Amino acid sequence: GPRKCARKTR
Amino acid sequence: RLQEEKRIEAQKRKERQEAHLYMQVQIVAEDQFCGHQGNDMYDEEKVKYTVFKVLKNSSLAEFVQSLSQTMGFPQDQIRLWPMQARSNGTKRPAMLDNEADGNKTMIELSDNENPWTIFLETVDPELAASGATLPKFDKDHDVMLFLKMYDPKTRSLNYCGHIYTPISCKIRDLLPVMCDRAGFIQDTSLILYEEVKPNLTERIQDYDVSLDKALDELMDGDIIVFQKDDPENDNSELPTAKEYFRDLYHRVDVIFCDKTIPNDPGFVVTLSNRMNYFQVAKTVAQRLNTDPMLLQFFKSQGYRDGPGNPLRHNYEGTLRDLLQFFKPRQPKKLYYQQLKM
Ligand SMILES: [Cl-]
Ligand SMILES: [Cl-]
Repeated sequence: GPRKCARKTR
Repeated sequence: RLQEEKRIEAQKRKERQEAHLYMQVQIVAEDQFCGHQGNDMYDEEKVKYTVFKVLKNSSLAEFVQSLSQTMGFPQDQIRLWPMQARSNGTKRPAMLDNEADGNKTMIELSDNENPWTIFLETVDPELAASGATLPKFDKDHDVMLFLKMYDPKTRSLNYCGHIYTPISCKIRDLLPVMCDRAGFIQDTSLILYEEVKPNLTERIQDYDVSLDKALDELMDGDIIVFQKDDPENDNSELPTAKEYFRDLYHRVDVIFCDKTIPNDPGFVVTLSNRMNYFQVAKTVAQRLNTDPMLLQFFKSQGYRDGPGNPLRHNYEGTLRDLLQFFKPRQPKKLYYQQLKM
């Protein structure tokens, strides 16, 4: 399905 | 009594010599997030934790158990969200994996971090009496968000708690809840943002999309900030969260001293680095109950202390520029004198 990210990358 | 002072100094050396076996664990409760005005959840300086001296190699299940007894909550009616320091200079609650992370030690769960800070989600003990419980959380399909309301009138942030919701959900479906929590009428016209990091506050444009798509890098502990979509906002000083977090990022405290008054200890003013002459003049004139047109300001000398060149009123610059020659330590001061009528 639709997932969340593992890691923020900004 | 002298023996008892030899037992006190002695036992405290064991604890000094055993401290390498122990880690601290700082628990923070949602009450702590209330009325916070800055980015993320709370101010590290003003926060109040429930600390725990805990064995580095102890198990999670043990802590969980202990906790439930110290604080006074059922073990199935509390969830732990370890605080994470991200790359991008934010600290948010992150998930933790009970199943796969079940048979590991504490210290390793902190990723060798110590102290280790953890968000404690518990059911309100008031609502808990009334048949309520802590909901299930499909790690894979649900997400935990946090809601913040911004009032342009008051120029303040008002915490509106967190929600669990499925990733697949549209943003349009979470508007009611936002309205409610903020205490607005249903079908109130809102404006939404993601608090991403300090200074960065992206507007959410399409509500009719899934949360997945709507927040760039969706994750648990993402923060939506919302407000009224009202004309009255134009009246205010900071209509958007976006602007708020800027004023906040660029907030800086400046002391102002009368040149004509030798050794004047003067007054602090809290200002924004991206102000122009006009905005700095107008601020200080309000603090002196005087027309800004009667204020002459003076630039920094750089090396020496004391007023420098007299600042013309067509100065095309910003305060950042005025302050640029103050070492980090150095307190930030600017000299002025009043003119005549
Ligand atoms: Cl203001
Ligand atoms: Cl004063």
